Amino acid sequence: NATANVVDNKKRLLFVQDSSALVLGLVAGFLQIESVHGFIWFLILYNLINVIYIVWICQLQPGKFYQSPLHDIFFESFFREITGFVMAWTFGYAL
Amino acid sequence: KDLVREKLLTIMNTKAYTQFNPEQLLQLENEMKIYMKSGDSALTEGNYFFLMEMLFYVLVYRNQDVDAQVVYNTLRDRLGENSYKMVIMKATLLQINGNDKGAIEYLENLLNDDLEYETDFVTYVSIAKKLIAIKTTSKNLSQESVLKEVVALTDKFPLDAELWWYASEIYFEMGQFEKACYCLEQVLCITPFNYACFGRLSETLYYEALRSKKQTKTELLEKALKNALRSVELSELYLKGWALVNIISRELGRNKQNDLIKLSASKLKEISAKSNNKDKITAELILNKI
Amino acid sequence: EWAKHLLDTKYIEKYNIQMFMYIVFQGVLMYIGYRKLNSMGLIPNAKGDWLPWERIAHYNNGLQWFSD
Amino acid sequence: LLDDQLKYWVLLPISIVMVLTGVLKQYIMTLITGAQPRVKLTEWQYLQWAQLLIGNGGNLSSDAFAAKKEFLVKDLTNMASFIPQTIIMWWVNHFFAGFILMQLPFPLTAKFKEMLQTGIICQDLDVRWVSSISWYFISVLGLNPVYNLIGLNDQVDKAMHAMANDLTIIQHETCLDNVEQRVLKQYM
Amino acid sequence: RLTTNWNRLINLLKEPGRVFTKLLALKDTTVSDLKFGFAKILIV
Amino acid sequence: SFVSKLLYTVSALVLFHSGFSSYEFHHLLKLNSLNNAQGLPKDIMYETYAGLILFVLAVFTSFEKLQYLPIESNDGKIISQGNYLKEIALNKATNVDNLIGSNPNGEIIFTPSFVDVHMKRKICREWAS
Ligand SMILES: [C][C][C][C][C][C][C][C]C(=O)O[C]([C]OC(=O)[C][C][C][C][C][C][C])[C]OP([O])(=O)O[C][C]N([C])([C])[C]
Repeated sequence: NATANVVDNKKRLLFVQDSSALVLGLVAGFLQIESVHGFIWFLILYNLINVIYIVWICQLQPGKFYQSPLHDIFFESFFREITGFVMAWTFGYAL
Repeated sequence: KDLVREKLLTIMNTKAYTQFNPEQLLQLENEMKIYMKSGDSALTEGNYFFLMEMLFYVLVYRNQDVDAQVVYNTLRDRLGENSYKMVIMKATLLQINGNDKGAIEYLENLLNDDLEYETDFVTYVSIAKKLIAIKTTSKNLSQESVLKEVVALTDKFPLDAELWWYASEIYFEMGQFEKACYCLEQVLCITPFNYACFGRLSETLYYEALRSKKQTKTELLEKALKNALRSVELSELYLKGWALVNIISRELGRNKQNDLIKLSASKLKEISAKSNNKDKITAELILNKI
Repeated sequence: EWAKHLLDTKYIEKYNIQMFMYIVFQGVLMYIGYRKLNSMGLIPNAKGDWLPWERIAHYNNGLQWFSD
Repeated sequence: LLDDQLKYWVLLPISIVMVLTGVLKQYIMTLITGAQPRVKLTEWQYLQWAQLLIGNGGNLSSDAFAAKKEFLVKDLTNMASFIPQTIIMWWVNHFFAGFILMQLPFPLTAKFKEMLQTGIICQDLDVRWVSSISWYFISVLGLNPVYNLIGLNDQVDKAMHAMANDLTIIQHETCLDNVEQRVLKQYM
Repeated sequence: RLTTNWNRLINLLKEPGRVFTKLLALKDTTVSDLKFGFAKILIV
Repeated sequence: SFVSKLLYTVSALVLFHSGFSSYEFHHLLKLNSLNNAQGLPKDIMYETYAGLILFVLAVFTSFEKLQYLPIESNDGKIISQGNYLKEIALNKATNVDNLIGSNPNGEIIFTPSFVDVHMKRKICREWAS
């Protein structure tokens, strides 16, 4: 049914998400965002970047490039990206 | 321009240069070196040396081979002459440099020194394939080469698809058309999603049907449809599967075969649309001829 | 692939013979960690955790009381 | 509080050391990586062929299912975690002790004041003010994206004879019979 | 802001001394004492 | 330099500038508070978000549509699917393979060694030799 080409585009998504969780947080630490506003800010901007990724790079068809796309873009690698955001936010708040 | 890298690596992992005409092979040889020395960025060392040995084989195919010795000298530096690629390369070098057969014996006992698994199994599998390639030319031509493969095949290495595929090709060329079905079925067994072993396994059944009785003809053409439908199911723009389905259904011409004829005609007009290049000329002829 | 197309389209006659249980179980595996290890001292609903959000009661509110 | 320009000499060396020891760990696991008769590999190969004809080739062999089995039966019959994190805790507790490094942006609970402020012997300082070890406790969890971005990557005969006798009529897969329906189920 | 910051960088660009300017370790203690409030006048 | 690396360098410079300006502004809100005995937001914010949006567009404009060269022919004839990623359904994957004149099974189909020996013995005879 499916081939072993999902790994490549999955890796591209992972690179995009990783590179969009260490400039968020750093920006938050530059603005001296406080405890809960920071988390709400991160959730809003991170899901916005996921949506614009679904629109722009993926051509409005999450299927045909991932299987179960709502599971794979949004919920997968979410607790591996809140923590990188926390690291960058702590690094930014201390400068 | 990295698109040339894409073309070269596709030719590499497909080994399509083996099936090249001398004109396009000369074009490949000429256009290799310019990128080889110009576009040196983003290309890994292993790909560097793989391209080097592809150029070695291209030169050995080509008329002049002094650059073959030069390239072999450049590529000798890493992993010497004990790697299976290097062993095959130097065996070919000694076969072509003087048209002397001697390399075989310096290979032969080498195979008899590899029984103790000093290297991987793919190593001396490849060495066995090359020495069969040597010996089919040493005694110019015979059917016994198939026998050699079988005695090399059955005890030692069933898994290798390439050997069974060459056995099936030799059987199909002038031999029996029945054992080729078994060989292709095995090649299908090892590689589950091969979409070109179903086209061959349908073509061989079609060829077996054309000289059969009417009930056996019906059975064989039914099996050809059931085997070509998987080439349809594993690829959309695959030319030969669609052409074969259309041809056999045209030969039968039944009502639901007529449905398949309409669908296959639409798909073959899709293939012969000018997105595809030089496969339109072999699809449109079969479409508009009859 | 013109060659095979040509040889197949025409005629040739030549030969030579010669499920909710998983959810509940994963909930138990999610709840064992909470009960056993995070509930030692690292969870609120203790009174010693809402102390930094309590008021002072502003005792005097009209008085100064200077002294020596 | 008013801390004085010790952010650099604590935050930057710790992050550099974690990145470099991660790279060294990857290289060392690469170098360390964490049958001799032909008959041995031959029998292993035949065993694997039986396995794949059970799983891989036992799907689209509709006519050839019966013919194979006679031939088959006749031929057949955590240091990585423990070393570097302890070493880094040792180094951090040696070089960086009795300091206040920063304040976190989010309020923890008081047991985290117990865990994180080991350097200082005060009693009401805060929960949000942390010693240097806290910077390690976060940098362990959050360094995965940085590692990704910089570029990093990750006796015998009887049993299979019994399964050979088991697989005779276990499942003849309905393939090369229903394929016309599935082709006509799509490509519309 | 861009002009003043870039001119400040350009003026201090020269005077290796670059690595020691990056070091920020190398000092007069009077500014250190005045920054922490250590320096004071006691009126008796 | 095309748009992606340009936007990386510009984003890095803008973010560093905004970070230094925020460092300066937030340092003299405690020092200045101390100088009074314990007694530029908008432009800085807009600059910082401009840098962030530049970085995001620099990460998104690093994707180029896939364009190929045919294996057989020698003219350009760029065979473009107009896609950014690679399909997961095996039908479309083998489709994008078949539009190029190659076959992924490769060695099993061509059996390179045997036809290699036969053709390299053949190549001596032909006219280009
Ligand atoms: C390990 C990751 C760090 C997570 C820390 C939580 C950060 C969110 C947070 O600050 O919420 C705090 C954490 O107060 C507490 O410390 C109680 C924790 C409540 C969550 C427990 C989860 C089981 C509680 O909400 P609050 O409205 O009562 O506090 C006052 C408002 N505030 C100043 C916080 C804006």
